[PDB]
Amino acid sequence: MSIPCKWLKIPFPTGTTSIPEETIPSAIVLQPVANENTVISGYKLKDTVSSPEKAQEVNNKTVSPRTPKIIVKHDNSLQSLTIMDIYSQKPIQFDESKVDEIIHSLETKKVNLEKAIEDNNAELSKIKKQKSKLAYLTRLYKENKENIQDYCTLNEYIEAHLFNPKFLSRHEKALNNFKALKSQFTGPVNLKELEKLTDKLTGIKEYSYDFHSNSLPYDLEHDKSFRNFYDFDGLKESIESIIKELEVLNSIRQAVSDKYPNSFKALNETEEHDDKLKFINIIFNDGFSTTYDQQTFIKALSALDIEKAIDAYTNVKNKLENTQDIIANKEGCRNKLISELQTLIANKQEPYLSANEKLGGFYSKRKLSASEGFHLAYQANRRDPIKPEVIENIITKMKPIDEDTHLDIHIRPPDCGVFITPEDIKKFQEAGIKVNITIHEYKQNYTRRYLQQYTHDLMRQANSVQFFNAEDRENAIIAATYGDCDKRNTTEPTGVAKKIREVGEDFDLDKYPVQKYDLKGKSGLTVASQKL
Ligand SMILES: [Cl-]
Repeated sequence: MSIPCKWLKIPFPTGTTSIPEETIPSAIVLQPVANENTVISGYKLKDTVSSPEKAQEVNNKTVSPRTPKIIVKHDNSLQSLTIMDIYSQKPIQFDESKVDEIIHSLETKKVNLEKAIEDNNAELSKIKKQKSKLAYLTRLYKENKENIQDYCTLNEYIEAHLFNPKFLSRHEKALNNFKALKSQFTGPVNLKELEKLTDKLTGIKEYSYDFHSNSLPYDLEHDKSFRNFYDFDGLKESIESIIKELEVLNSIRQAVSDKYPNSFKALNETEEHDDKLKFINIIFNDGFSTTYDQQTFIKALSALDIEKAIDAYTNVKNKLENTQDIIANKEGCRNKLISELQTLIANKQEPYLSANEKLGGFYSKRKLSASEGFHLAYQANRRDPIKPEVIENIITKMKPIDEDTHLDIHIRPPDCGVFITPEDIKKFQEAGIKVNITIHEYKQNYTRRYLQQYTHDLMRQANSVQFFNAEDRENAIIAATYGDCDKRNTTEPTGVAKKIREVGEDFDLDKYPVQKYDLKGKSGLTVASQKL
């Protein structure tokens, strides 16, 4: 059999139908995301006893910045909206009551700050130097009178006092946005409006509220006057407290490595997370039950190279050994600080995940590339929890499976009827089916090389690959041999010469990495007539 691209002609989470009708919402959003559009989708409760926890879990697993997810109740009023911003890249879920909580905290933030404004107005104006005001207001903040810390960050405290106009604008952008979001929960769910606002919450079009720390974002690059007033010492402290946690966990790993030399090998050759955890708990109970805190023990054994983590966090703390260099941006000091912090916040794997609790989520704004936006939606589709049932149905309608059942899958991203993933292919292979990928286009995606990476993902997992065009095949083979879809990023001399000719040897081109594999040995040319 075969899966056609264009020549074409279930299922849903229990209690629901899809939005749009009869789709896999995570699959059908990929063409528009591939063209850089934010697209909402999700599931609908057909009844009123209907429990949303099944759909909500599919929404959590498949949301990305370009693919916000909604649950709609039976009356077609908005039940919950899930988003993911581009800084922390975490599912964020709103029902109407959690939106109210956010509006309320933004309100008590404003009154509790106005209160401290007056309070300090007398003594504050006795201080002439801005810096002395700062050192003073910073002392007050730490003294935490009337629990002001409950309602504002130190940066918010400082700004509201010393740059009150700027602070009031910043504050209003956040509150207006969440007022706007409240509206969307009354009446019928408005799809295109939910989309344009999501862009205003995720950071694609704007970022006015840091979900991670639930506070107002301060931009180390573009908040230029505030740069000298930014809490560099706090940040530097949290990084040092993170580094301390990382040393505890790493010394737990030493203890385990000592008492159970084989188990680090064993634990790290175990595929699934749920199986890794079972083994971690067995090691804990065998010889550390009375020694360590169990939840800390688990974090330590779950972490992926704490050495590398300790290193990356130390690297940022080192940039904080000189505040004035950062204020000055001493040869990229600040560019590098911002870049490395953004990388750390966006790491959702422990130890980073738990360490980043100590840190704010936002440091400077950034544009989401088409490539990254696509890849986050693509990964969400690879995670989709209903995708397994879909593939099962196809496999059922193929049984019996001889020891020579074949499946030919036609690929022309992103415009085919079904969106195939490497997991899909693997499931077929587990069912006894060999999978051939027929590639309709490759070189033509040179302006959107994330679709070329997607194609390598499938060609790598497939049993075999056919091309209609020799230039497609040889360029793909070259990318699978040198490790990047853009020859200008490779060691290949004509590639380097092309870089130098077009952007200069040193320019920092966008990367399209491809894990190297033997494309040549598993592919060939065919002719369309053989498919017809
Ligand atoms: Cl190409």
